[PDB]
Amino acid sequence: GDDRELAILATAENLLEDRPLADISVDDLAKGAGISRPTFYFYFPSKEAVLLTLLDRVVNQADMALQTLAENPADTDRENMWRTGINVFFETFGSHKAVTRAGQAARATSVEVAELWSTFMQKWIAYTAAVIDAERDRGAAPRTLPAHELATALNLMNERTLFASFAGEQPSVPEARVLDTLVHIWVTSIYGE
Amino acid sequence: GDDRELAILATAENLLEDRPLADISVDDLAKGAGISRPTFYFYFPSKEAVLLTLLDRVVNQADMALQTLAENPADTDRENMWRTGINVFFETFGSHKAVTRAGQAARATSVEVAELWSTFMQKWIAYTAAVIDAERDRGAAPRTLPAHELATALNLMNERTLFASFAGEQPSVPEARVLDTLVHIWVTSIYGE
Ligand SMILES: O=C(NC[C@@H]1CCOC1)N1CCCC1
Ligand SMILES: O=C(NC[C@@H]1CCOC1)N1CCCC1
Repeated sequence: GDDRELAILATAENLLEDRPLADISVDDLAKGAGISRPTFYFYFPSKEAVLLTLLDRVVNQADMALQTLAENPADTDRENMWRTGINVFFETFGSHKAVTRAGQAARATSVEVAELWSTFMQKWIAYTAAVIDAERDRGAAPRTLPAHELATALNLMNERTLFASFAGEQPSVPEARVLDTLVHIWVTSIYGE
Repeated sequence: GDDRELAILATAENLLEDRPLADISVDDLAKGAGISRPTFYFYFPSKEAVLLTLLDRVVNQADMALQTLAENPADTDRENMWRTGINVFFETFGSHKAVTRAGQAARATSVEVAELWSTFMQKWIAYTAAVIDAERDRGAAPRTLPAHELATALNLMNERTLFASFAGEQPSVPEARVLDTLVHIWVTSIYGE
């Protein structure tokens, strides 16, 4: 039951490492999961819904990891605290590059994937502004830009920069340099007067 | 000749303000330009090539404006110099929102649009790193991150942030705040130790 479902999700993730969603048929997903086509439709309405679930799981795994961090402050300086938080997204999306890339391309065409991404980005930007506000309240960061607008651009930068790096786009920051790069932009823009 | 061509480009830009490229037919472009369908095919191989030309013109207009600025230093402080440079992209792409949005969505599917965007982004990132390097050489900015990687993330941030603002995406920086927002990120990340 949940096993036939996981089989179908695991096949689509393995297949997405090789071709885009358009070059993958329901029969490919069925065959790979060891089931027939009509049995597939019992678990998912379409291959698009398969992607939606995969992205849902990846986005929830990132969100849960960040919530864990939030309730368990790392005992370290400010720069390292932002690094560990950004690293949650670098490791989680960077461990699922194929879903990340397919999820990103599906935003243009799927309302559900567009709204999932948007809900979570709003949540992650609100958390980022809450932390900047705490930092200003404590006297550790200066009152420069509106925190929420600062948070928005910094989260958009990470979405675009992480994802260009993972896809190996031309241009992009190499993946072994993107964490340092982004932490520097964050710390100087949050703390710089 | 060049007039029938401009008519077709002007119709596609006006139509793209209302629906996406998929909801626009060659007959719509022809009718709007006052020509037949076979006459259309004489000037463009497809409606996709129409978009490619429109984006080409917008990208070249931005690049030319920036080159003008480069050969005509504005007599002002560092923050205002970055502001005027980013403003070239805010005004040029912000005066062509429909083409910008359609050009962006076409990157997923059109190799030509993907390579146009990439060539120009490489050029704009190289210029940005050349300027950061000049700034460090003169003793005005500290030697922090590799300039070219810094330039890459800052240009990716602007592409994503400008474009979310222009499309009114949820989340996005409001369009009357995005220039200030980005200049602050740039100046603190370039000059901050
Ligand atoms: O790096 C990111 N954000 C890291 C921020 C730092 C702490 O919470 C969010 N993101 C947000 C969407 C894709 C990548
Ligand atoms: O804001 C941008 N760049 C501004 C930089 C500042 C000076 O030259 C480039 N971009 C680059 C692509 C889309 C928007």
